[PDB]
Amino acid sequence: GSGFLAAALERIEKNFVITDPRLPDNPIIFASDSFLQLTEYSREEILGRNARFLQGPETDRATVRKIRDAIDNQTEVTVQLINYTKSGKKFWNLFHLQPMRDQKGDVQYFIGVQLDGTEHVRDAAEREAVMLIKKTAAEIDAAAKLAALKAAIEAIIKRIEEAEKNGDEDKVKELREKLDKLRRAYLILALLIAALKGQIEEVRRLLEQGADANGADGGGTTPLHLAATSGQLTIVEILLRQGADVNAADNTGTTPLHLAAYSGHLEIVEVLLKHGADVDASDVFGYTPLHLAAYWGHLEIVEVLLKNGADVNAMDSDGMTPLHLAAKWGYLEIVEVLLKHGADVNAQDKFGKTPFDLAIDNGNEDIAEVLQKAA
Ligand SMILES: Cc1cc2nc3c(=O)[nH]c(=O)nc-3n(C[C@H](O)[C@H](O)[C@H](O)COP(=O)(O)O)c2cc1C
Ligand SMILES: [Mg+2]
Repeated sequence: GSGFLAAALERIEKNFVITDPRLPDNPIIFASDSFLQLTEYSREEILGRNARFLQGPETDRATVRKIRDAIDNQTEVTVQLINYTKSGKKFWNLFHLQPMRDQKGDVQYFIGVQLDGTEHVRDAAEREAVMLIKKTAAEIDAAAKLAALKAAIEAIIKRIEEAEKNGDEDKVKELREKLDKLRRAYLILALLIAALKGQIEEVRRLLEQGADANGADGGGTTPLHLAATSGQLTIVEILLRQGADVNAADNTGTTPLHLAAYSGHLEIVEVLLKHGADVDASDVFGYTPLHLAAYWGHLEIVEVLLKNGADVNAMDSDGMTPLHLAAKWGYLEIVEVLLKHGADVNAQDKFGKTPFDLAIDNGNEDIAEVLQKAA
């Protein structure tokens, strides 16, 4: 167990567990009440155990290895697998692993969100749920991050009272300069969470009280990046009125407009471009918002992005255009709309591949046909 996490994450009420990778076998150190309900095991029967108890016979051993690979490689993963309750009642798990990292970027804990379904969901319904569990794990991370900052404040306030009572002014002078940075950072994260959760009055209040509208976490995330990812037009507009940088880039070169194209929030994209967003801004991998629109199945956003200056033949780090990503993931309607707006069918990726090659390689037999016909 762990009393620190217990306090911060007690209000979430979604199925999730936190595990300690520093202890043998990554045991569960916190389990939500919703998880406890879903699985039927008590908190005592769960804590200190590796979460593989939920596994059973109809559980795809190949999908389980995808999770071992993600834990081992310390990356996030979203999979769908059959899980079993304490009783033996089978149920579908849309599972999301997310490493909890510190400011130096090192893993501290693992977050595991579970979304119970009666059947293996697919296509737009899978994408709708995957976006939602990703947003849940993002909030569990921020809830712990804020709780950690609150704790540091109460701790230095405690040290301040002792040093004041000890006479020692040199210590108080020195402690107050550290507190003045914890307070500084607390409001930066308070505003980052307010945009993420869509709390319009919290956003106005913090900015009204002095919060920097461009204050970013250690990773480069500004409130405008989180408001864009969430689908909060009002907060976006409030942040842009209060002079926020519409072309801000995080440690990964991602701009609010990349996150708006990835999340499928059409209205936000239009407002960001209406305020000076670079339609051809490229992240560390070379993806422009057009590449993110194409890979994620956002039909509507591509038509708007191209109308503002998007290069329909943009090359990511592996020489792939939007016309490539459309055919690899088998989104039929997307390849048609992309090719319509003059996209190169004979475009050379790193392996010299063209849309048709990545369509026959991935089994998409309809797509590969509306490529040799549509050429
Ligand atoms: C935070 C966290 C939550 C987990 N939740 C589940 C879960 O809901 N269901 C499941 O079957 N495995 C879950 N796992 C994965 C397993 O614990 C384990 O990593 C997996 O079975 C692969 O490793 P193994 O082959 O040693 O079992 C979770 C792991 C972590 C890190
Ligand atoms: Mg494990």
